Amino acid sequence: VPDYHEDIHTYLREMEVKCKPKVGYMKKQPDITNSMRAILVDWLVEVGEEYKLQNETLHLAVNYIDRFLSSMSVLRGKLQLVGTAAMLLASKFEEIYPPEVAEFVYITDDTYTKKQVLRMEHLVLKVLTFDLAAPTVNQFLTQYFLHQQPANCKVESLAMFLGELSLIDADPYLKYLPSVIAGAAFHLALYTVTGQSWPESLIRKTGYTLESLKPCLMDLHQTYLKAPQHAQQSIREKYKNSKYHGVSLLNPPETLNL
Amino acid sequence: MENFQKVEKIGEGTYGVVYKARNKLTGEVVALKKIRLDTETEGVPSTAIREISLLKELNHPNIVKLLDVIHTENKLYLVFEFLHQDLKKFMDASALTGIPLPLIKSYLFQLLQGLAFCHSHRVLHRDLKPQNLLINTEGAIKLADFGLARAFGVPVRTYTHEVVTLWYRAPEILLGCKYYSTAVDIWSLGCIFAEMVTRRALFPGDSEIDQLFRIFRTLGTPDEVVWPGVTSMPDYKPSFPKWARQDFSKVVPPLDEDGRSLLSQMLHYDPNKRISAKAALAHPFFQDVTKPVPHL
Amino acid sequence: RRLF
Repeated sequence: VPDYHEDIHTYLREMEVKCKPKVGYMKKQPDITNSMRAILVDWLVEVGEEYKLQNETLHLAVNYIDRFLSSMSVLRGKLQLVGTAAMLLASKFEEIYPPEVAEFVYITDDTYTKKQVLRMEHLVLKVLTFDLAAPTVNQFLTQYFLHQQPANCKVESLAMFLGELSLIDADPYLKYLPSVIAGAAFHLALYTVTGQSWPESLIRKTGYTLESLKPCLMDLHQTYLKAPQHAQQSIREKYKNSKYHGVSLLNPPETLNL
Repeated sequence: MENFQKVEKIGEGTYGVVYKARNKLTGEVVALKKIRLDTETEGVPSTAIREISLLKELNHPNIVKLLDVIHTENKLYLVFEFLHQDLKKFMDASALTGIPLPLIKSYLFQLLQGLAFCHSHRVLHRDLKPQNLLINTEGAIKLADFGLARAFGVPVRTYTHEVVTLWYRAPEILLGCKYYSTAVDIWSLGCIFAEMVTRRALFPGDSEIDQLFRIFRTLGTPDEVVWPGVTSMPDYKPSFPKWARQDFSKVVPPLDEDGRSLLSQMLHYDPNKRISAKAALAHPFFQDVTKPVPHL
Repeated sequence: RRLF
């Protein structure tokens, strides 16, 4: 029960409006598309698994890519480099020891030179004006998780998974704030594991009613369901591992109950 | 960068070197942190990545202001407002006479205030020590050097190989806790408080284990009564010599009752019971607070 | 791996 939880939560809430990527930015990228994006992100999921990075690192990396593509046009040839740069930055900012630039080059099958990688680090830092402390869905879930009773390892692991699913498709998710998607994710998982729902502490803490959460629950339920279909499958193979209780295996509910 | 004129070097950041410089057009005096970019080697170092991102958000009277960042391909410059020295240097220049009690109380108060703004903006400093605290001739003090500061939107995990100072480290970090807490900045500041008042380091140990035992020998060996959790902590040991609490009167002689009280709440073994920067400012110790200037 |  810190003296800060509330100011922090408020602050994070303020901060996230500042850090919001442009909602319709993929429709003005003349050479890349949401699906190329989906490919890019699914790769970072794995690159994260291979070097055993934290899950926050991945949320940081996607936020940077989205803000950067939100004001720079990028060719489909240079997009991976942008993703590598962003995973590098997020690494440096969130990890206790990042992998070295060398390793980041390796994982692209020596496809760019480590100088290209370093110079795109620099270009990303400029475009984002060294603003790297962005709130994320994972940040808000961790906050929200303090208000559960009893704590459930399985709701947590599942909530995280759903939040990572939203990372992959820019439509529809770029429309919602991370605070809101964490909302949806928290409830959907909690519902899924237990039949319970978005608690009142959260409703009073956040000011989100289950009602306002609705439109985003619709989409997160749809993703959850089409989950094994999806052209990309790294987040599922990730959350099959039992460090996570195998949640990705558990059965989506067919109906929300609202 | 062609507008600044370098005056003289004044020290070195955990990363990069600090000059006093002056704006040749506005006439303003500034501290210039100059950082070499191995564009071949490893890129923009992460100490810079963090200090810049967090200091840009933390605007407050007791946090050193980052005025401007200058990015060229070869060098990265960090322009800070200038402050006249560090508390460490002031302390060595000020032993044998001693920092006036009410200069001390204004400093701690001023630090707990920025510390409080830091914590309410999910930022842990993580390396508070007198060397990182800057003071001017008007008697302001400010938290400087944020290369180790981390955002705690998610908890922050401990470097199981610590890279993070000894004399001012928390018992919970010394006994191998998995995460940091805001509680660790409070510990350090209590140690700096004790250090300001008694002219020497409260717990000046030589190794991780020496340190643990210097804490134990002044404050007592922790036990589950005092700190529920300690016995099951990854580096804790039933073989720990078993000392008893000394007299805070005999740890901090020149301190009034009100002071020993605050000191002792900043120095609790339990992270969950230890005073917050917010609470500490409410402590009675801070009533008769003024704003002396030091003798520099 | 290389990637679109």
